Amino acid sequence: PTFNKITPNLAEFAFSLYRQLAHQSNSTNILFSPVSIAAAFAMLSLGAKGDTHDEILEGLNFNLTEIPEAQIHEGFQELLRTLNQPDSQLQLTTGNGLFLSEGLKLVDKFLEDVKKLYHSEAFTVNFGDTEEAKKQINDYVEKGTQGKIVDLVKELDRDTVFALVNYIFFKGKWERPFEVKDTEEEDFHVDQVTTVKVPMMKRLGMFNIQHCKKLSSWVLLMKYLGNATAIFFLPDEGKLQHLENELTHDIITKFLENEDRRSASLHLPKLSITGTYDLKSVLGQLGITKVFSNGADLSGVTEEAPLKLSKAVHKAVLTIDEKGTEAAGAMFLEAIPMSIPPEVKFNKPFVFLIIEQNTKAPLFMGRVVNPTQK
Repeated sequence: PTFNKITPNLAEFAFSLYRQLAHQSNSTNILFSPVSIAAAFAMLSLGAKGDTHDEILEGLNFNLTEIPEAQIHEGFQELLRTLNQPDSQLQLTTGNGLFLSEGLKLVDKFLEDVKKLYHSEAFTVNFGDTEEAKKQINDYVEKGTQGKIVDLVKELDRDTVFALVNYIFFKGKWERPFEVKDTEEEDFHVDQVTTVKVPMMKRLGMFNIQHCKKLSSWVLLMKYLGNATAIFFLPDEGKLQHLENELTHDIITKFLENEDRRSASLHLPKLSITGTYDLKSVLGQLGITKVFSNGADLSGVTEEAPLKLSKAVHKAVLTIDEKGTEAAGAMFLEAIPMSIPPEVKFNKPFVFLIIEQNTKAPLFMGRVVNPTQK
């Protein structure tokens, strides 16, 4: 359906972002969201029609030619249900939210045209006072954040018609339970002049790694204690640009269709990464330009005042650690130090992306380089 058409597209909109995203910085602990962004910025072309329905959609590798409104919006319609199903396996939650202003004449052409099944939440507080406006927006990303991060804005202007926010978050769980006590604090290397004291987890095992070639790296599909599809990517010798470079969907599709075991001493690192960014640097650079700016009717919610999209701003906060001990939280074989080409220590800057076995789209897409940078 979409897990053959719209998911690959989802693994691409995101990818057609990073291939521009590195031109910004370098040491940048990145983390962007392919899923919870498109499923927060594509829901707009639902109601928002005209030129936007193209621009804020086609850029995402789409082309309303051999792929019409159907299978696309129907994509997420499936994509939300057929991802979100009851299981003692995890949670990878997130939400949107549009806090408008009080005193207009709202309609529905684009607002109620975003209601459908994925009923939005359209409000109208007052943007006169920017003090309770920049808090009344920041705290929605507090209900879902529950404690994560909230400041998706701290500065608001009295020229903002209304904006859009999001709040993706996640607690880490996994099938391969690394030791909770056997954590050898070792050092981490960057380019050449560094010695970063990164937390170091470890446990040996016949783990899911089956080293690739046409990119130059050691993957590691460490499945999580349920349906989360983890994909890492450690290079060969401080040679980073290739494994992250050559990457159309088909690539890891092949890696994901395999059950290979390998005798080795795995050694990965403990950490947490807040990959927050304004949806602009690359959005209105890659393609998504108009809507938010002050040069094209982004009306549809009402029929009274020339509307735009103020500060569309997405979220992100991922954690790495040791959570999953429900009654049978075991590392069964913990006495076999078997190993052919082992000691896959993660004392090197890598890059990854965690898909989803249910829908199969890279919801969290980032890396981990210089820890200390904040």
